[PDB]
Amino acid sequence: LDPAQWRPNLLTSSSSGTPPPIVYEPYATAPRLFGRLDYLVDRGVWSTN
Amino acid sequence: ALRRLRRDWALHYLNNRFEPLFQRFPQARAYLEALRARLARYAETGEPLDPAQWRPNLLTSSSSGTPPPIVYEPYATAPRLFGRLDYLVDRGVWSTNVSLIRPGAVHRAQGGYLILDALSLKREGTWEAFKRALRNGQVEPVTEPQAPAGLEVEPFPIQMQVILVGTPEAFEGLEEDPAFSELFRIRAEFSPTLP
Amino acid sequence: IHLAEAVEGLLLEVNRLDELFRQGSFLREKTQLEARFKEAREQQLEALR
Amino acid sequence: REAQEAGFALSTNGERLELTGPGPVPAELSARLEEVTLGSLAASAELEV
Repeated sequence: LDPAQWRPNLLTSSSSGTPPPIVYEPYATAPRLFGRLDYLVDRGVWSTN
Repeated sequence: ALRRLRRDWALHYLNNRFEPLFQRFPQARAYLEALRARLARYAETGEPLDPAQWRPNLLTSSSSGTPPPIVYEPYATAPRLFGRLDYLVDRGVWSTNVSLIRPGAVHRAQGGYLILDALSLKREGTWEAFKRALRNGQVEPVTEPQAPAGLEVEPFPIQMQVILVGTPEAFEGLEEDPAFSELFRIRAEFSPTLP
Repeated sequence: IHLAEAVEGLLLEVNRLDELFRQGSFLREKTQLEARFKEAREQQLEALR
Repeated sequence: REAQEAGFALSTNGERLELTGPGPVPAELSARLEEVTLGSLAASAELEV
């Protein structure tokens, strides 16, 4: 069993609603907007989870 | 519950060791508490602990602050401005850590002056990234594009003041962007002739 | 430099973190927990018996 | 001295210590043993430094 395949990836914590989540992204790029899928290189093979 | 004890006991010990550290190091609350959490997780789950991934990486030092840190960077490229993320290859695996983060021109000009050549910024195409770093505090070591695992560098407040130097034509291609006039507002013009 | 030295000492303290898992107080607590859980399991065993 | 006042024999075994005596030790004595042992091994950390 590989644990790394079966953990819940926390994305962000909840707010009280005041102050509400205010995310300013002056650098509008795809990796910083939609998120990133980084990989691990095992013996020349790229793997993700 | 045995694992939970191998965690509560560790935290109860580490609080007494950590207290002088917080007393003398008030500005490093987050790093010290993160190291505490990492030690607790190591005690509980038994996961390996990497010494290189948890160490304060000195970027630059200060001696007397007189003269201030005067960093002249004529080759204003991204690795030499923002810094480098050099990696270690172990068994064909690209790995990085905090101790493998390298200083740039910005990282050693803090509390001082960063002198750049405007035409150098134009040639290398780092003017946009430099403008973003100056405005939003977005300084981050360049990551080369065949290493998938990088580091999420947090925005860093900029306490430097950048003094661009260049021929007037080298600024004709830069004053078009209104953000240049927003950022750089002191025009130290040298008269081409003296009386 | 003081921070680096303190962090190196803290990293070296993993050995004493391991040592406190065999401290007399720790061993006493572990034995008490084991005795309580075995008491519950023995109660269940006696019910089944 | 605290153990003698409470009526238990402190039997050192190294960097680990415990108390010999009739029945379990008092909670205050256990806390004192915990603090003294942790302080002694913190002094051991100062030894390493």
